[PDB]
Amino acid sequence: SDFYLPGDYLLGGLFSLHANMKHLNFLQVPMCKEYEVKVIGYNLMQAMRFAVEEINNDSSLLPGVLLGYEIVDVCYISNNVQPVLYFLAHEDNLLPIQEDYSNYSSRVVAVIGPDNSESVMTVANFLSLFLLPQITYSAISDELRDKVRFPALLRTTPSADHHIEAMVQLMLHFRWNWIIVLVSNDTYGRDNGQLLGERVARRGICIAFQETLPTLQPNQNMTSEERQRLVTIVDKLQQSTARVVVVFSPDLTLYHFFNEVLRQNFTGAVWIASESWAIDPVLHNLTELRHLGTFLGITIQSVPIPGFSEFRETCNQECDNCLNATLSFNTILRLSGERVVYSVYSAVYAVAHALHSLLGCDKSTCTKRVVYPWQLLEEIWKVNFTLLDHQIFFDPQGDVALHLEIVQWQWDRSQNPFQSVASYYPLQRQLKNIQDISWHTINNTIPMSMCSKRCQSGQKKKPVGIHVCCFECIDCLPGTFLNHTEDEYECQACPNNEWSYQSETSCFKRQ
Amino acid sequence: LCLSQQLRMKGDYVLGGLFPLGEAEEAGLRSRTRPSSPVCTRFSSNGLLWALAMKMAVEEINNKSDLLPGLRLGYDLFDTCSEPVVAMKPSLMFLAKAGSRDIAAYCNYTQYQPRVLAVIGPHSSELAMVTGKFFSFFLMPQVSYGASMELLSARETFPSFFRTVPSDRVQLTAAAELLQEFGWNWVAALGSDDEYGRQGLSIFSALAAARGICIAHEGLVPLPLGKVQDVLHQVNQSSVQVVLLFASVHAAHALFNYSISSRLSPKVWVASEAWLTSDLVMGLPGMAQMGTVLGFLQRGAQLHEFPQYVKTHLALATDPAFCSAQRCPQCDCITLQNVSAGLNHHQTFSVYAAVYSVAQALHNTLQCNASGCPAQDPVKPWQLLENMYNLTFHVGGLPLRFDSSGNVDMEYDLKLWVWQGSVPRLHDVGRFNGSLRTERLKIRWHTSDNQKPVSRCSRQCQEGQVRRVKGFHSCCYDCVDCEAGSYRQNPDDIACTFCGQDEWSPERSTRCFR
Ligand SMILES: COC(=O)[C@H](Cc1ccccc1)NC(=O)[C@H](CC(=O)O)NCCCc1ccc(OC)c(O)c1
Repeated sequence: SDFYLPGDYLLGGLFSLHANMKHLNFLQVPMCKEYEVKVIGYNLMQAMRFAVEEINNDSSLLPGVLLGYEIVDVCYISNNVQPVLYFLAHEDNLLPIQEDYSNYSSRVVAVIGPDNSESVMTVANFLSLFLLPQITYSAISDELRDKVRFPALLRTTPSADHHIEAMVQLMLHFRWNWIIVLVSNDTYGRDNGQLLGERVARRGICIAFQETLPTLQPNQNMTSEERQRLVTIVDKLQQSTARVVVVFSPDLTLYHFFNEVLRQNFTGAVWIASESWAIDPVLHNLTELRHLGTFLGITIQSVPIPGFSEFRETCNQECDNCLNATLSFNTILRLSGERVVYSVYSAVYAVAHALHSLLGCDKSTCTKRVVYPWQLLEEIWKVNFTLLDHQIFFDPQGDVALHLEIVQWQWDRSQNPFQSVASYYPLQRQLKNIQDISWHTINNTIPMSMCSKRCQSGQKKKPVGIHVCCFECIDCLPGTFLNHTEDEYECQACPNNEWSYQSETSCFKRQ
Repeated sequence: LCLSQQLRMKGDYVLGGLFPLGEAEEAGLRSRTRPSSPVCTRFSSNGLLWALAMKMAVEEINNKSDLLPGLRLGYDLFDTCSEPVVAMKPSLMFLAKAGSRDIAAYCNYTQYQPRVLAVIGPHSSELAMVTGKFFSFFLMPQVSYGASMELLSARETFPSFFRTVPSDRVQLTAAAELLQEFGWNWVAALGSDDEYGRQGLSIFSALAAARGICIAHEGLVPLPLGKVQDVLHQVNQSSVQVVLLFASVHAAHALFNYSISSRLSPKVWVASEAWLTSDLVMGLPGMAQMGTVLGFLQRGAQLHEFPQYVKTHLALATDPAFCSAQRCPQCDCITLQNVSAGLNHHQTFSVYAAVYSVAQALHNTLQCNASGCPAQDPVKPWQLLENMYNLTFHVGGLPLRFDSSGNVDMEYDLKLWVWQGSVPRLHDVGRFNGSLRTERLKIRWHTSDNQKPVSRCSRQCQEGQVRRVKGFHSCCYDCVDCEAGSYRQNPDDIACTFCGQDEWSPERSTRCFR
């Protein structure tokens, strides 16, 4: 079927086709068709398939070596472990234990790893024993930079630190000094929230309010506690002065949050999406959001893959509903440029070139041999070449220096529904080349959020304690003056021979 | 001596054992060029102490006349050098097919058979998590000692996990009850910037919100540094007398080193179990005036026979005649003093209880009559799983009880540091067994007034006082008055407002009159 292709070397593929948040059952392995299918996961799986097919067709590098692939669905945290054993096992599906594996050839030569950080780490804790190379797309968590703990892991995506840096620089560019943070009830929410807290403290931003969302099943019938929880959240959002909101959440759990706020009618906010939902077609299909405010999100650069659209048109290998689910959203995904598809494509090409150089292959003419995965891991570090106008090579931490975009949502489907407003360069750690942005304001004036208005002339600062961003102002009394040039917080006393004009910056003579 | 050869013993059913027998050198986390693992050449006492406890438990259970009659119970121990890669190989071997070299990648396991019936799990929570995913997919019953993280309690991630120590949440709920009963409504909380302190601070914040007690801010402190000063500045500026330091011992030691180096204000410190033992921290001379230290420890009967058992069995290991009857090449070098240095460690009791619990669970699963068990198709783990979930088992005396949470029930003692000289000494000041039975009269407060230091905030105001809040999630009022004549045009609003010179009004007014 579509999920397997024989060859001289096999790539193990792990993709999250069905990913409902809600072990063996009756001592048999789970099967994920009972959960809702994800469009993006199937798209990325097809992206890997296209990449390997092109490598097979491409006569420029390999000497007719057939690069095969075998894809198993890592349904988020579930359905795990078993795929790793199925990859590691020998040709008889049994795995003999040894004191030293350096003489052992696995059934797959490399693994295109999971996307969920939890699955990535679970698989890596297995493969670290074998040093079987693992390349994971889109798994941003900065845990994976602890290389001594994860030697065999590499990534075709920038880390979470760059994402939070891009958010901070975006806020500073428009002087949004006063923001709200929402997190899901899991590691993705918590770790990113703490990272954002540290980044915020250093740079002159203040988190006005922070709260955990309930993890509703996307077709849940609401419990009383959940309903009151969501309305409490929207109440807190309404009371605070900031209209700038940061949301760290999976896509599924935000559907009913949006449905709820679309009945509270608390419109006019600036929504900053984390990359987990910045480009979600399903959420963006809700035309109501056109009337809920302005939506911005951070995501990887769009790189146009040639011919990808035309190509697109032993447990639990198969899917059926994936095709039907793709048929309709092909309308969006043809206009939408290949974004993460490039991460998958570049992972496949990186492994292809690493294999080609490991075999020391001259043009389409070299020998075929058994390859132990540790040698291929050793060679994967060392690739350096342009794939589609972007050079791909790994930092000492294992990340690839791909550019990031900030995308503004568009509802005029005659154009690309996601519009690029800025570009971020990770080597420079700078946001750059900001474009025109269509705000919700009556004259397209930049929306505003600060704790307090700037003081008038001749006033000293009066902090109200809870945040450094919040300060009232005090007029200087006679006999004192505002020496903002040297000190902002206290009106300096005038020389003994002179006086002051109340709220003024300088003294004068009196009798 | 011959001691490594004793680490395995055949039986009709066999229990796998994981213990931290060795520890890595500074560079022992080597950047391996090739897959094979390191070996931690440095011996450590605690691993051998716990392994001896397990061996004693198994030998007693074999000698027992009514438990498992006619059934011979074996053990199979392995080292875990606190690092996942070292741990994976022995766990893989545990899950290998019976009597064979290999583990099978089947799609269903209705007829599979691992070579061990149960696994005595690793000590630290990191290994607990990593090995728990693997083991619990296979539905292998894993009983762990010392793994305290509440994260492990989730049955939708760890179906087959059990432990013989209280989960962190019991400690933190006892702490919340302590704060509630002493009336400390306004507090500061600190976690060590590792998974332990991070998760504990998350749990405590959730409980504090659930009980109305107010967090000043969620601070986290570095492990071994330059940000601890900022955290201490925040605590100083926040005007708090009660600080919950839930931290690993190294981080607490660093924090207190800096605190005494900074002449920090004396404050009430509430301590986690680990830091309170304070082998490191109790040495600093200025500790006697750093404030008040309160904390909890859980109470269980001491494994009194253990020291004599160790002396007996190491004497036997000294006798070359018994040696006539290898996975720890470090062990055979060890002289008895290395073990004597820690011949009273209390978690030996937890190891003993875990072994006894598994033995009792197997006895129940066989439906065995004490006069003799029936001939049976050999038992398999998922049969033990369904029986263990509601089991009661004795440990000497002290009947313990599992429940669906995976914890054993427990009770705690509230302890206080009394000072004589530069040495603090632990004394009991109350009981907790789900509610706090405080013995208030015994407390000595750090203030010379020796009456309880206050740390509180209000949730009430006089009508005219401005609506204003503080705390990490607005958990406190801080309303304040306004001067006479001037009036707050809306008491639900901030701006006090003014009128002509020939007009007057009271204090805290919301109106003005000519
Ligand atoms: C961790 O929290 C999460 O569950 C979320 C969302 C999620 C839910 C179910 C299964 C996978 C992911 N994870 C992420 O966003 C990870 C970062 C990390 O996981 O470290 N970046 C993936 C970006 C492209 C993407 C690929 C596959 C998608 O569907 C299968 C999808 O929706 C989005």
